[PDB]
Amino acid sequence: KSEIAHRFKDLGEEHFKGLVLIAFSQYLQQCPFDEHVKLVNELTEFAKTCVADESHAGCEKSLHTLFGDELCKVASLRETYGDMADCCEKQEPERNECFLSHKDDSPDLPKLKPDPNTLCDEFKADEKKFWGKYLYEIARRHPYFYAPELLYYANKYNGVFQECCQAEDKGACLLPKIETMREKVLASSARQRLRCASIQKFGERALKAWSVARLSQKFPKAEFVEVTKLVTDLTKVHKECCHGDLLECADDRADLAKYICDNQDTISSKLKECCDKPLLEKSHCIAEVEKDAIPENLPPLTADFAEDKDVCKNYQEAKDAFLGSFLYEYSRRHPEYAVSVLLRLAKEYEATLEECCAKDDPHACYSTVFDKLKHLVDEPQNLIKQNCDQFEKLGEYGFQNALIVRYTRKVPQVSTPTLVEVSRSLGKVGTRCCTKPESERMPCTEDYLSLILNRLCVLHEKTPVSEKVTKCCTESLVNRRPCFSALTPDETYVPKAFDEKLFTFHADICTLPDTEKQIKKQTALVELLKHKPKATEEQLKTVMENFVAFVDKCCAADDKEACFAVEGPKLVVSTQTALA
Amino acid sequence: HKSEIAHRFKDLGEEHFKGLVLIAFSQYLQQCPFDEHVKLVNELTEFAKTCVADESHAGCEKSLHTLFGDELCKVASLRETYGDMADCCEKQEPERNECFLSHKDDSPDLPKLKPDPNTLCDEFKADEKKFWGKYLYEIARRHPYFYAPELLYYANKYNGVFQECCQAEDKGACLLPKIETMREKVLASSARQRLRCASIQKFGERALKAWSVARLSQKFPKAEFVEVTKLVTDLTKVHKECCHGDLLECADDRADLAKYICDNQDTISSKLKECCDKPLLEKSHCIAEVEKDAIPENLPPLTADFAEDKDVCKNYQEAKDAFLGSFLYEYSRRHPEYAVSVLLRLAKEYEATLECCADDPHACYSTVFDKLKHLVDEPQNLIKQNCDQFEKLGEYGFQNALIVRYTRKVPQVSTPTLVEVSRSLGKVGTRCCTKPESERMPCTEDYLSLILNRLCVLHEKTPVSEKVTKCCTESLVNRRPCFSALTPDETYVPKAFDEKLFTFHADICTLPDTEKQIKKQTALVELLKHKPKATEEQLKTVMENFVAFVDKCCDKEACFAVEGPKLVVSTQTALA
Ligand SMILES: C[C@@H](C(=O)O)c1cccc(C(=O)c2ccccc2)c1
Ligand SMILES: C[C@@H](C(=O)O)c1cccc(C(=O)c2ccccc2)c1
Ligand SMILES: [Ca+2]
Ligand SMILES: [Ca+2]
Ligand SMILES: [Ca+2]
Ligand SMILES: [Ca+2]
Repeated sequence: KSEIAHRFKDLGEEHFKGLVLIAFSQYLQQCPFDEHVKLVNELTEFAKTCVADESHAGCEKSLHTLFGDELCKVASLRETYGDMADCCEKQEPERNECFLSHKDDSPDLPKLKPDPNTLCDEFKADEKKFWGKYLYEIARRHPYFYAPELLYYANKYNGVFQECCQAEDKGACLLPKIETMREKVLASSARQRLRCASIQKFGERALKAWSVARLSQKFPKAEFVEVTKLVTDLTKVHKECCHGDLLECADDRADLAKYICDNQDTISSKLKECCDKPLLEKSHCIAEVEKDAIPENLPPLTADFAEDKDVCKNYQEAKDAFLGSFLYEYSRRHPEYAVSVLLRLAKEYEATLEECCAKDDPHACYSTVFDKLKHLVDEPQNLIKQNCDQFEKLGEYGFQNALIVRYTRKVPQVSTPTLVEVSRSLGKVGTRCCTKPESERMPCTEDYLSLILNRLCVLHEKTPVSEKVTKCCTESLVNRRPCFSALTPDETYVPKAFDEKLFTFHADICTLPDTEKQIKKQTALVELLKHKPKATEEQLKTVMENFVAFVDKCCAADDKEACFAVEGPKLVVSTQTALA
Repeated sequence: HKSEIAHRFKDLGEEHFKGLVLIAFSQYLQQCPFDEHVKLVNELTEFAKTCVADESHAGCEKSLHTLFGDELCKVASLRETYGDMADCCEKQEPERNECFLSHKDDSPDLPKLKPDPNTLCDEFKADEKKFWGKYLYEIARRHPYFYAPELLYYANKYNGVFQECCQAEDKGACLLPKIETMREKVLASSARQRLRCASIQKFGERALKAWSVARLSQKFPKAEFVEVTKLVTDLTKVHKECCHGDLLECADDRADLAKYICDNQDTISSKLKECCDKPLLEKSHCIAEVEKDAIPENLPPLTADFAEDKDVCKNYQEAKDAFLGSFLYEYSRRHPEYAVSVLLRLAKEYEATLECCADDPHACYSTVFDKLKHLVDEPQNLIKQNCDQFEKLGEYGFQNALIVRYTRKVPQVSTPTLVEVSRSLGKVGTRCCTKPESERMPCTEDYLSLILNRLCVLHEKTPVSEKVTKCCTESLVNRRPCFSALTPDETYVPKAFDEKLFTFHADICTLPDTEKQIKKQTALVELLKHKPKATEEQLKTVMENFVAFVDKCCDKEACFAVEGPKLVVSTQTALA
């Protein structure tokens, strides 16, 4: 009768406290760590009270009710967060959707530069708080981070500091490990955000479809009804995470991990290795598991979904069940496809049935449906065949630079900091993907774009300025990459007026770290194309060069500032000659 | 009435009271977080209020050290953070406080602070006072001997720069110049107070007293010696109290002195009226840096009263310090141009000379006045050679020259001290050498005593060189000559070669400009430790070849990676 007692019992105090802490850090992103801790314990103490006495006053409230009551006691709330304190005026579930809406997906908080020595002492100073501070720093930065998975990563973090803090040159031991891990974490955020976006913007069934695709690939051996059960459970888990119900999300995720291990036979043979780890490690392992072998001799899809005479009758009888079935069959025997394409394929199959089952001889129309699809599979490979195999010549950094011009021309109205962050990430696919077996590029890249493109839609949808982008993001989820790739620059676009401040540079530029410097450098490329929408392709190879030669002189010459002072106006006036 | 904490709370009013208390904690517990110290200021501030209501309430009669220290001893994280410092709680006052003082870090190795005008302007308008307190905290924790009342004043100026400049468009361009100039005034100010503190601690009260007789007699040459004696004792008490952590009383006593001074401008100075009409902190600041009043018209020659006279040794033996002060009084009022360091040096000899009045005293001590003014003319050459030295090389080149000279003198000294010191010396070139040549000698004499003190104070903790200890401990007045006299000593056995010292990374390119120099000057230091007898011409070849390294590389990882080992072996061939 007490949701909070139940969750404290099911998860135990340590995890309970971490999740609860993750919750605050994700709602109240600009609040300080020591405060949120203050808020975690009393809620923990309170939870202890209702497990002792479950009929005590208030332990029968929902966790949203109880958690939200805490947020609404935050002294600095309207002062720190403003309009968010309006949320406190509402009733559940409205209060919580209001709070959710104020989650900053671009909290513009300070990048964490880790000094191995100053960190390792804190680690040994206090382990558990070290772990907590980790949960906090990542969650505030990714307000939709998959919670139980964040706990897993905090654990992994300590072990890296646990086992690399007894060294001489710690720093040489650490940085590589923590750089690799934070890459995994970035990805993990991007995925969960996509799962969140599908639900909010395309409804539950969009995410179900996605889950069907993923699981049917990994467990091609399992029966469709088995796969369905995993889908609803897993969807509920994500629906819960994406709504802030972290304790319930975590608890349910654990319950799902068990069911899966308890039923390996009907599901997969590659499970035997995961289902023998501790809970967090187990679930991560299950999520990353290798796909099982496809079953032996199976009827072609054409049989049950095209040639058969009763498809419209079967489809009309239970549309979603029937479509899920199609997605099941298609995916289990095609691990090579990206789940993104599979959805694209099923979305198509649905539209034709809608069309054809309405015509006079519906079977005449649909019999050919596998002729339209078998093309949708071919469309993507080419768009992989011109680029990563474009990519080798330019290399990565060059490639990103190639992309900024292309996308900026596509959608110039987009905020610069967005184009930069995005454009960078698209280029990073090559190092990410195109090194892979040429066979598995397509799932990898189509799967990464769906992540990067989502990031774009989520940044844009708040401060919306470009209709083409709204169109591509909003129209469909499966077709976002096609909608965006299909984009062309509009001669309607009126070029951005010149602002010296954009093209002016200071000694700070040299005193920058290597990467951020690129962004500060890449930002300017962005501004030019906004300024000169119809610029050409080779002067850029010269205009950047005078620039790369510019920064070197100044970073070289003695008076670190003076060159910038006199050199700087020169490049603009030269490059402003070359503007035509 | 019988409660010191009531007494100070009434005398200063709550706002100064709270800042000063925060300064104290911030100076004792330098590595503790700002909000923690805040919690401690209030608890003590509420308690303080209780004793003004009821002065007979329990504990209101305890000393401030009892009360402040009892608070230091409730900190849960004290031994974990500070180690032996938690031993201090086991002691009784006054031993507990002398123990806490001993753990004050003069080199707290805290993060250099880069102010981002947006982030700061956000904080400032957000909350004025916590912004104000946070300044007090960051400065105090970095200078645990900072002159407290003066620190409050600077907090005020900090906020005023933010009342302005933040209501602006390009905030950063309005701000950065202002906070940067002030950051110099504060740094200087710290070095001074660190000096006044060290004089007392290591040379006693009268040492601090002699300076003051000089400093004040210059400023108020109109005042009679007795008035000055009155000011001197008052002011010495002020600094003794600050230097001992007795901040509330320091502030309270300083104010009272500022008041007294305004009430007697007539008997003291004509240049006071512009100060004596400001708010309290500003007033005190202004009085301190006020312009020297004009010397009165025609007064007796010095030779007259201190030599030709028949009772010079006998009057002297009757009251040594008083008579010696009179000398310091009289000599100083008529030499506004001289450096206080020089006047003490002069007084120090005259004392050394006075110690000859021991068969026919009148005969020996008649020639003393030609000996002194030799001491004034002595310094002048090392100012031309250094200022002409500096003029040629520029600052940065000059600092590098200094780094080499001193690394030669005292190789055992820690690398970071040598670097920190030489730099500040080089800035003397820019600080003084620009002035009209007539007045170059005093200004240069004045900053050195500050910088040289900073060396003794850093070394005095982890003492590794017999040479500096001798000079730091010998005398306060003669520290400047002492150091000049030492020459690199063949006793020194060169430091074994360590590649870790001379390897370079891409960070060297990405550094702010200031650290950039420090990493190189650091590298330069370590070389002379390795090769003491390198020559005055090879090094510029090593530096020429060296700056001819970063230019190529500044890969980014691979060249440094191979270039660096190449340069190491180059400098290692031509090293002889
Ligand atoms: C999104 C991620 C997850 O939310 O964990 C995922 C992806 C693919 C398969 C599974 C899965 O089957 C699973 C179920 C229970 C616990 C762990 C993994 C999970
Ligand atoms: C050390 C500094 C100071 O302690 O402020 C200083 C220098 C010179 C003169 C005075 C002074 O006479 C004074 C007295 C009362 C309040 C303010 C200044 C003070
Ligand atoms: Ca933002
Ligand atoms: Ca429920
Ligand atoms: Ca130190
Ligand atoms: Ca006292």
